[PDB]
Amino acid sequence: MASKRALVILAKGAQEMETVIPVDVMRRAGIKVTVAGLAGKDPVQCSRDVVICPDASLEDAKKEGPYDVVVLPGGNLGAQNLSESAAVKEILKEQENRKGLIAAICAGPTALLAHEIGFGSKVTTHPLAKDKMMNGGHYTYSENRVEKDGLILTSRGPGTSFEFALAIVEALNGKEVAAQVKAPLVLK
Amino acid sequence: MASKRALVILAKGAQEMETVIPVDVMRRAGIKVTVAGLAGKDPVQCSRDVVICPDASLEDAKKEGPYDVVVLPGGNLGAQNLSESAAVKEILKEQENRKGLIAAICAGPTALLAHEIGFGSKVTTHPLAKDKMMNGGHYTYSENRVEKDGLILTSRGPGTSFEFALAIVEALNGKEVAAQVKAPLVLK
Repeated sequence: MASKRALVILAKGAQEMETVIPVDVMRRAGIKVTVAGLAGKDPVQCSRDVVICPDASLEDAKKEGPYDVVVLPGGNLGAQNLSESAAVKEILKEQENRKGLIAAICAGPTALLAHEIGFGSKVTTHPLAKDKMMNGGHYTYSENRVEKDGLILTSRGPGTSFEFALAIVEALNGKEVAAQVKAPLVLK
Repeated sequence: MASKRALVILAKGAQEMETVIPVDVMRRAGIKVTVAGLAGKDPVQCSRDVVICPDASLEDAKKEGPYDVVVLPGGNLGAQNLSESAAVKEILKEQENRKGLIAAICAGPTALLAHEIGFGSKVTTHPLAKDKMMNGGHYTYSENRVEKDGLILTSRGPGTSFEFALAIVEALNGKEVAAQVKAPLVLK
């Protein structure tokens, strides 16, 4: 059985917990994860100054698609950088067109708004990103910790990151793989 | 009021979630955190292949002590590397002698055993690290998600990392700072 593949797009100002937790949990599930630097291959300064080194540039990772999921971490500045990128636009439009999963957390869903992705969907965000996301009425808002409307999967914050990551694993690899990955984590 | 200071010792094979979550949460609390590379300043490959760039080498960070807390992430290989380091030994002995906090998660507490730190204390670990930690009977074991016996603070796994980090914040900066840092996280 071929391994599923995930693209995690890492921009300056990304929320580092929301980057690392999904990467780690997806890799535990046997997903081949590419941490792709929006800016290139150089290390990325996250929202609380953790510095993460990409596996590859987004420019190169874009050429090795398609991916079973495209993951957008949060962080206000990270999400703004994702929102400004034409490369990200192209990747997300292609992913929607091919009926592939898109997963975004905290402020990350606001890049879906910027790139006109998933309009009409029910979404959640961090509470502090609600009004940016809802500007223009292009979505329906949800309070759920993880929200999934077809292939638009959204979540709220650092404290929903494990739930978000496990939801991605379940969507890709099924319930039993997600449950097996969950138990050694010592979640409550 | 002078900012409290934390030393997070980052070794090859460290559990990346257990590194990032405490760093991020402590920084949210206004703690000045130094992510110190055991090996030097070069990027560190974690247990699930996330690569984190240290702020400084342990060699240099050791010279800018003392620190209000020394934090030991888990990961089997990370903890083994911490356990083999004479520099880590010296830092932990100094921290115990000065009545400073030591915080270790998952397999991280097994470096306390290696360095003869805190013998007699009640500790927890990841379940899979229990028998390494208990070899020789130098500690008393606990099932609590976070365990604190004086200035020996231990915890169990990725899924206890927020609890662990908030316990460190509470110990350093008090209950109200920890509660203020907690709410925007969207923990359950």
